[PDB]
Amino acid sequence: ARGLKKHLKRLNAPSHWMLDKLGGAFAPKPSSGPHKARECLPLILILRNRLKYALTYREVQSILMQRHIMVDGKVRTDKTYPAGFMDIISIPKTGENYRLLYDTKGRFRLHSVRDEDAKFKLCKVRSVQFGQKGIPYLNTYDGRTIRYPDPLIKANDTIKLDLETNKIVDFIKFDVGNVVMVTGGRNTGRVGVIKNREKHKGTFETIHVEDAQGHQFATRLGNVFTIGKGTKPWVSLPKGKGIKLTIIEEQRKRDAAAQAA
Amino acid sequence: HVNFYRNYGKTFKKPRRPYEKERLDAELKLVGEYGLRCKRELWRVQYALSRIRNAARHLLTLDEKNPRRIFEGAALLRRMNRYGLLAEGQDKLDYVLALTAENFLARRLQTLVFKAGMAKSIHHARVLIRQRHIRVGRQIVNVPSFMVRVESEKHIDFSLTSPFGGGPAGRVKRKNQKKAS
RNA sequence: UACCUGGUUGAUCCUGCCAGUAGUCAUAUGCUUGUCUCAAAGAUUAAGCCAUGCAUGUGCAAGUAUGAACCAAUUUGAACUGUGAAACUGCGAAUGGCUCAUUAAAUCAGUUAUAGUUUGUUUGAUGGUACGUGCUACUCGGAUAACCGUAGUAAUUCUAGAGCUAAUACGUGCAACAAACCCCGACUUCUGGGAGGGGCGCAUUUAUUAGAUAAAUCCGAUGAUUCAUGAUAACUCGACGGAUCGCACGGCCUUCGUGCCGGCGACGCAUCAUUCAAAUUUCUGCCCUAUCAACUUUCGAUGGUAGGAUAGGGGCCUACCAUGGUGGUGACGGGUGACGGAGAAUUAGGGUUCGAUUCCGGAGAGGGAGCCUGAGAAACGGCUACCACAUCCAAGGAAGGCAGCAGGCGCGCAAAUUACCCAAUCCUGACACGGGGAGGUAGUGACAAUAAAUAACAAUACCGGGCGCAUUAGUGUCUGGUAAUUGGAAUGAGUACAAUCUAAAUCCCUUAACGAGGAUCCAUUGGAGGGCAAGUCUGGUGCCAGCAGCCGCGGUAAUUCCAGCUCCAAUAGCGUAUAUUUAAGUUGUUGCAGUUAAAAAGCUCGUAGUUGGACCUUGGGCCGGCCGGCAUCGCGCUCCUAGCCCGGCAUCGUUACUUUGAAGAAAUUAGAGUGCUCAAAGCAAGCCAUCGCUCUGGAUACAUUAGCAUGGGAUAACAUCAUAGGA
RNA sequence: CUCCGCCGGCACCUUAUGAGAAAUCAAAGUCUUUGGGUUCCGGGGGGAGUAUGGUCGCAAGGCUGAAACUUAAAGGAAUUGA
RNA sequence: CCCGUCGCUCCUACCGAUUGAAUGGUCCGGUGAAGUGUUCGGAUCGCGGCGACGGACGUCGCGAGAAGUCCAUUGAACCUUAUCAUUUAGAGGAAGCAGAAGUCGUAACAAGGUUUCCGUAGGUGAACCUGCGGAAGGAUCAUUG
RNA sequence: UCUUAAGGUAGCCAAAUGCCUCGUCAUCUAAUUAGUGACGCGCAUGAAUGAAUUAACGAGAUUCCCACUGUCCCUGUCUA
Ligand SMILES: [Mg+2]
Ligand SMILES: [Mg+2]
Ligand SMILES: [Mg+2]
Ligand SMILES: [Mg+2]
Ligand SMILES: [Mg+2]
Ligand SMILES: [Mg+2]
Ligand SMILES: [Mg+2]
Ligand SMILES: [Mg+2]
Ligand SMILES: [Mg+2]
Ligand SMILES: [Mg+2]
Ligand SMILES: [Mg+2]
Ligand SMILES: [Mg+2]
Ligand SMILES: [Mg+2]
Ligand SMILES: [Mg+2]
Ligand SMILES: [Mg+2]
Ligand SMILES: [Mg+2]
Ligand SMILES: [Mg+2]
Ligand SMILES: [Mg+2]
Ligand SMILES: [Mg+2]
Ligand SMILES: [Mg+2]
Ligand SMILES: [Mg+2]
Ligand SMILES: [Mg+2]
Ligand SMILES: [Mg+2]
Ligand SMILES: [Mg+2]
Ligand SMILES: [Mg+2]
Ligand SMILES: [Mg+2]
Ligand SMILES: [Mg+2]
Ligand SMILES: [Mg+2]
Ligand SMILES: [Mg+2]
Ligand SMILES: [Mg+2]
Ligand SMILES: [Mg+2]
Ligand SMILES: [Mg+2]
Ligand SMILES: [Mg+2]
Ligand SMILES: [Mg+2]
Ligand SMILES: [Mg+2]
Ligand SMILES: [Mg+2]
Ligand SMILES: [Mg+2]
Ligand SMILES: [Mg+2]
Ligand SMILES: [Mg+2]
Ligand SMILES: [Mg+2]
Repeated sequence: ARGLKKHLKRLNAPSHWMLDKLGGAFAPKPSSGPHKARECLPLILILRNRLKYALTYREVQSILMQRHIMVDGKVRTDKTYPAGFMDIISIPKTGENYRLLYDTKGRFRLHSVRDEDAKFKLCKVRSVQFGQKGIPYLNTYDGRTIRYPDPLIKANDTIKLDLETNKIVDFIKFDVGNVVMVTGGRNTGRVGVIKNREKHKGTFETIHVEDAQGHQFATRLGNVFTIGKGTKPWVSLPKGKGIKLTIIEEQRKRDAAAQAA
Repeated sequence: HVNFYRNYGKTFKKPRRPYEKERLDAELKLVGEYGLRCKRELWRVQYALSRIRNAARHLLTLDEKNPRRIFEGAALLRRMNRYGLLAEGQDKLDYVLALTAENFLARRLQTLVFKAGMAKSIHHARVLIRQRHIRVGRQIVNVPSFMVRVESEKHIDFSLTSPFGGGPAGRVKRKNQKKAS
């Protein structure tokens, strides 16, 4: 039409928001922000629909305008903020930290972390290039721009950032054999170790990953995300250690949980 | 305008050939012998049977070791076993095709009341259902097509408010009593 | 449920249609209607016309206050202290909503691309020189609304003038080094210089130069660039580089001087990136029509070059040149009662028909056309002009746009309230407070869909079939019923204390007392010849009235009409009309037929099209329990994957087909879990001692065609080692 | 000219084990156990090979070719009777 | 059983002089509102330089700035012709159908009383007749008698 | 049924051929004895006395429409 669309209808909402169908006509319409806004969750979905600390739009407004809800080292009072992958959401009054990760079935969990693994975050880089006066800088998929990059940190790689020094402390070089976890598509959620990476001139680079227990799959580059060097992750995985389990297997889990009680 | 989005569908289908002696008298056999309100209830039963048999037919079309086969084969079989609609040692996914509308009609709550006694008639069973006289665990049920599961079958019993099995006597009782007193 | 039935005949076997049969989230209508849940509703005809009212405005501690108010109230110094209505300023009004008129490779879907672009905002990072002869900043302008006052006009958020007073409105204007380097350049000593002093932020444009290799001291990206970026010479009458606003005070004297100072924010300028997007754009795909075979091109058609314009590519436009572009693989043209898609109905499979409509995209706001502001508009709840329509006029003038909500007229077979509300879902603003006919709630609502009442149970009876002997009886078991017979039980329809529900009521769910004698708390719709279920009943009519989908009935004994009894099918539903699906193997690719039932061209040639004979090693083995790897009579590999000399390595014919993988919007459908009491549904909810919390789920599938990617080479097309110009 | 055999012709006689509504057919078979390739062509009977348009022809006419409306049968094969 | 003409009633469509008519579009040309951009233009309004002059004056500093106007460009809207398409009128001519209890015949079905019929040509009130060639869907599957 | 040698065929028409006649109907016009197109029992149409059409052409005859005009309303004036 004749400008930006400022309403979002619940059915048009991303499928991983889980939100119901007769709940209304409209959805939170996540504001423009630092993350892709189709791969994100508004802090209203973080508060009302997952943690249930409120029960209405206006009560979530009270939550956020109290200045309690602090994201990534700094309080964000916007109620449609596109919080997404490894954004850390802290609450001083509850002294309670959360970190937003994919779970194996393609959705977002809020995994609790203690303070030491909440002092910092971890994100991949979009691309590193020069700027004014020849000073190099790199761009992350969180949008952050970092100047004077370590001369070895390259594109597609991963970098840890503290919230006080607010710069790089270490980086994982995206390469063969380091644990990744896909962040988009049908394979999203599953962690695994890269086992192969083939490139075709002029198209998306394909990443073949193997899970911790035998299964193998493939993914496009924009979706994969190294976590740690080697098999060991540098982040606390959720209750499913990044293994997507077949529906038969997950039926057996619930059957066994039934027959164990 | 939301609430347009709440789905809804049809539950039976009127038969193809309207006037057949064979089908007409077979359906009267069933309706009278289960004491039903009309033949709409019967036609819902053939509709549910048609649904489950279509699913089972498509499942049997495939071959074993196919994860789609195993999953909703097992789902359909556990649904049947929860409704007790198959017997023990009979889970084969073909005995689902074998079953017929008598099986569903036999699980309706009227029938279960009749077979547990407590009715003295199947039409008396239906009415007792609709005058709030019967609960299942604790909740009084008034839908004679309640389709009881076997895990609820054992303790289908009167309400705590019906005059027969619960508390105070009914309004006819209390009129007769107060005019006697 | 992958189905048939009546009608050509004296009868038979057919081709064959006619009629029957069933559905429609498919409309109208007719009859009828007690309860619960759910919920389409002026699309088809008129994208016809509109009275009235509303639908977009906005206020924080943080841009502007003794202009006029309210609350504090003054030691009568200063505040305007605190609440602020009006107004300036800023932002939004480019979303929402409504409709489907125009539009048939166009929009649209899947899939690309922007290295060919703009993007308020978010988020993150970022920013010297304003002149001083680069030797540390150098000065503060009135006027304007609101108010007060004088007015025209019949008049409208029509309008002139006087007096006041602000800025984060407007307009000026202080600048943080060594100058790093760049070019001039006195003289010294001779210079390869010392150089004394004179010229240089960031954006804009132009131009130069760099932005590095290959085996016997080179340093970013791409699949791909003169890319990112740097240096230079300049260039602009430079947009910019903060004269802004909040609280909390609180270490310490240099002149003990609000004193040296200092943090946390709000707003704002510009650059880059991000994001919200947009705009273009690649490939493939759309209904009927040949009584639409040529269309385009002087005047843009197709391309080239140069430019202009755009944010940007581009005949988008201009000048010149070339003579091209599309088509029997259907162009151009015409129809469409044609917005596209997700999808809907029906479906054994395949299909057929539909899709105005709540989700996405596009297009319009009576019909065209043109623009302001703004980041965003060719906006219409913005303007300008014309045309059609129409309102007020005090007769000069003025205001217009319901295909927004509701409502009125008309058109029609056809479609409800001029209601309530911001509480939910979200949007919006300067913003925790305002606003929101978006959206929700309620009234009409047999559109469609769900559960589902209208009695039940007992002995009595003329009775009615065995069963206890079953003769010879007689009464006997489930009770079968004509029983308004007799009888006490059960209840919700309804009424209703109350509570609950609700933004407030209302409904539902609970439930004080009331609420059944069978006449009522009364079920209808259609039919009773065949199909097709149910009268060789009775009365009336007499080829009439009429019925009848078709075959047929009615000419005084009507199974067919009009009536009553009885009955039947469905049952709170059913009939009727049209359209459409099935039937229909009567559109047939699966899957029809052409001797005679409709249909082989009179016959041959013939281009496209369709279809195309056979032939090419995985031939035999090991090996371990459908396949890895092996060897045999395996063109080589240097390089990443590369053995405890060595598996499994690049480039040097295409496709189809096929396997697997990725990406694939939800809603719809299939389908997992889940006792809304069931069910349609919904996405919840379930268990703790159901005492200050646990466990959570919110699966999964499908998605043909086009595109990308991996394994195979059977099958099928194309191209082609005989000139050897071969290896 | 007699005999025997090959092909390629034009046909014929007998039989279903086939096909067909049958009449009949050794090709009208190898068809619901439905798929060698290809062209033309039919969708109940009329209106009608008509009107209109096009096109060819000296003309007669040829090729291409509807609709409205109407109708419940028209038609094929065989049986008996008259 | 049955074919056609003629007579009558009704329905549907056809041809048809009428420079037929109406509605809606499209193209060329004429005229051209309005906006945007552009040229001149300069109503007033800003240090109110200087005369060292008595709130005034001229030399005034340049910058703003409206009406108007010029030229382009987009271009509504009207007008004339052409033409397309959809409906509609038409004296007369002539088809098809349906109806009825009509008139004239006897064409066809048997060897239908002249075997039928196909193509073509001519004629006749009507069916039809005849000429030339063809077919059997014939009344002959047959001349070694 | 009389009669002829034969009984006006194909066509065509109030035609330059139709007396009745200003034929009847439609069209054109405000109004039409005119024009065209049809109707034909045609005083007295008609087939090489050639019949019916017929594009082009015509100092041929007739009707209408547009432009144009002192032909006219209605005259005035100028020049040789
Ligand atoms: Mg919109
Ligand atoms: Mg079928
Ligand atoms: Mg017949
Ligand atoms: Mg008969
Ligand atoms: Mg039918
Ligand atoms: Mg429409
Ligand atoms: Mg309108
Ligand atoms: Mg160019
Ligand atoms: Mg349309
Ligand atoms: Mg839409
Ligand atoms: Mg618009
Ligand atoms: Mg507009
Ligand atoms: Mg409006
Ligand atoms: Mg309205
Ligand atoms: Mg009745
Ligand atoms: Mg009747
Ligand atoms: Mg009757
Ligand atoms: Mg019957
Ligand atoms: Mg009827
Ligand atoms: Mg009948
Ligand atoms: Mg057929
Ligand atoms: Mg034939
Ligand atoms: Mg032939
Ligand atoms: Mg060929
Ligand atoms: Mg036909
Ligand atoms: Mg016959
Ligand atoms: Mg005869
Ligand atoms: Mg004869
Ligand atoms: Mg004969
Ligand atoms: Mg003759
Ligand atoms: Mg003769
Ligand atoms: Mg014969
Ligand atoms: Mg004559
Ligand atoms: Mg005459
Ligand atoms: Mg005249
Ligand atoms: Mg004449
Ligand atoms: Mg004569
Ligand atoms: Mg004569
Ligand atoms: Mg002669
Ligand atoms: Mg003569």
